[PDB]
Amino acid sequence: SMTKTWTLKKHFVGYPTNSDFELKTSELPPLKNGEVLLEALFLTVDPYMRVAAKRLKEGDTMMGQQVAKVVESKNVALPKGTIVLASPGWTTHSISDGKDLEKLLTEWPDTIPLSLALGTVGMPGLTAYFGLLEICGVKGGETVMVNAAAGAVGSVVGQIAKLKGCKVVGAVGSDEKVAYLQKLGFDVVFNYKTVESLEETLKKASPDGYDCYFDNVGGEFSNTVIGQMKKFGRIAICGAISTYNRTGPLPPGPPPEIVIYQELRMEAFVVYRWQGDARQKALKDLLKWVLEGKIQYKEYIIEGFENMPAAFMGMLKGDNLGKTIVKA
Amino acid sequence: MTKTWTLKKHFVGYPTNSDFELKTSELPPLVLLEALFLTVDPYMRVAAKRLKEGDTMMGQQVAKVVEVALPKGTIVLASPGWTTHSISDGKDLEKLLTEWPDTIPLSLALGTVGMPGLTAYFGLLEICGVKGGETVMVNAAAGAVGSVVGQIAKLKGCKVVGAVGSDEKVAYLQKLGFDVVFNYKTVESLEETLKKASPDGYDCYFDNVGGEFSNTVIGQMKKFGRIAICGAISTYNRTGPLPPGPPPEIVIYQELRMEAFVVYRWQGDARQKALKDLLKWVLEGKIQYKEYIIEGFENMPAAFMGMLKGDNLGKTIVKA
Ligand SMILES: [Cl-]
Ligand SMILES: [Cl-]
Ligand SMILES: [Cl-]
Repeated sequence: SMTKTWTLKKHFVGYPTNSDFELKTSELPPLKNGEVLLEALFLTVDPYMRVAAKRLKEGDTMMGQQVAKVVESKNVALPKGTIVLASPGWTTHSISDGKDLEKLLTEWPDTIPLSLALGTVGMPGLTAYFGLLEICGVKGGETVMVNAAAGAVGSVVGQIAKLKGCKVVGAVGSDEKVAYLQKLGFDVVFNYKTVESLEETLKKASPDGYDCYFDNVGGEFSNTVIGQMKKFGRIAICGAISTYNRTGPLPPGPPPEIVIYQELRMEAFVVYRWQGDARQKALKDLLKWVLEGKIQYKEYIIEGFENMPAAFMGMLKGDNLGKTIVKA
Repeated sequence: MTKTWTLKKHFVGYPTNSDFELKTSELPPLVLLEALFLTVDPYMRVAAKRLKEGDTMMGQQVAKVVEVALPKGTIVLASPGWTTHSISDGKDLEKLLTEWPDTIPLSLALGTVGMPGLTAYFGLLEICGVKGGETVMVNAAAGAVGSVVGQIAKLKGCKVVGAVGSDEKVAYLQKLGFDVVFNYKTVESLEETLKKASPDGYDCYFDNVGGEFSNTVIGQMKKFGRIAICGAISTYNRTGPLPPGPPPEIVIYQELRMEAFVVYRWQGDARQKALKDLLKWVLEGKIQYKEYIIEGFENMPAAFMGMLKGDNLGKTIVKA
């Protein structure tokens, strides 16, 4: 057997470039009893990988999740053809003993793409689900500010908020994303790169301020939003993508006087905090909302394992509309 | 007649004497309140920016009536600003605790058994949510709030690491029983000092200072660590832009919870019970108090500036 794997040739300086990755071919050992050989069907690239890569040794495999098919099996629980979620990194083939896999929902229908298990009905959707419903604690009727609102996480945040009865103000990085989310029904959507002044745009979008802030971006953008949070406003700190590729010092922080006077609550979280029955129920809620049309999905499918570095870099620069997925 | 301190000129950096102006005024006929003790507090540096030039500096005081619910001689807490005399209709006053003993200074109603002590109580017990066994980082630890925070933490069963601005404050807090105390102005490296003070990190952070100091503390917070954002004094008297924010990757990876608060959020039975607790702990010796008494209403600006620069040990109080 053989496998193709993407490794970190060099730690990223600023945004990644092609020279930071190295494609290597490896010979897999044969199966031992209780193991299976997994062939990747869909592999995800996600913003967190820019940060997690700093913990790698140079030469290590890039981390990441994938939907995979069993092609050979010495384990009866996983017959040839079983579909699983695995995280062996950017690799076409891998060997697993079975304890590091997750079977898809038993109720998974064939009317929606399998790749949604890496998106709206997978890790990004769960991040939106718990970030908004638990960390932000929306009950209905709130005004919610979400940035990267067309990304894998933000798009789910806005649509869950809408089905809960919230007003949604979304910030995105391109006109095409603005038009898409406006057609979905978000109350206000704008391109942060082209606004004449961010402060006036946010003020007009909600004169009374914002109850909740789902933050994927960080940086100066968040300083402006903090200046328009209502008293006791809740901020879910999910990501800081505007800073991940920074080469210089971080931008100034928010004005402390505003944070204190408004008594803001700001909590950071990672989706893996929730496991067991909480995680499983969130997945079923996301599945039902998708099947009812309450949550639309959009994917940017890229063909070819060899193009995975390009998919990752394009995703970081915001060039793709929809969850970026690499189809092997 | 009455004496009043006004904001002659908005502060640039730390205040100076020329930024204040003492004015004499004639009070109208009617209760008349004469100030015995007036407090100066860090929050005034920030609140002063909202003032118009010529306005009275804001502040609280203990006062006694000099001229029916308020007979001549009643002691009250009032906030007419930096003024020796003021007129009140009675609805903006608070009678002291009915059980207030005469064995402790009246001026403690502006301190450990007053607004600063309540800030420590709710910031640590509710916002930080200490239950016992936590390692708590507190800065400005010898100030009115911080000193109460550390002593409440100790009586709750916490380890306390305190940062102060002078060697005299280090010795005082060590005598109070803080596990670790250091002078941030003279430490070779804040990161190394905090790391040895608690190799395992910090469960809670009572933050009165902000700025780069807090960025370093955030890098040593444990997972699910709780931060109570009480003040940002290092940024109050600042020239130039605010310092960079904390590293987002650390905040997210450690899933930190950071909530800001102001003491006035709690009223009614919560506030009364907190006052009752603070007084009881003082009478039991679990919370020691210390005051820096400055004689003369004319010296109130000097008391405020010295307090901001960390020159005063104990709650800064101006006795008229
Ligand atoms: Cl976006
Ligand atoms: Cl994506
Ligand atoms: Cl101090």
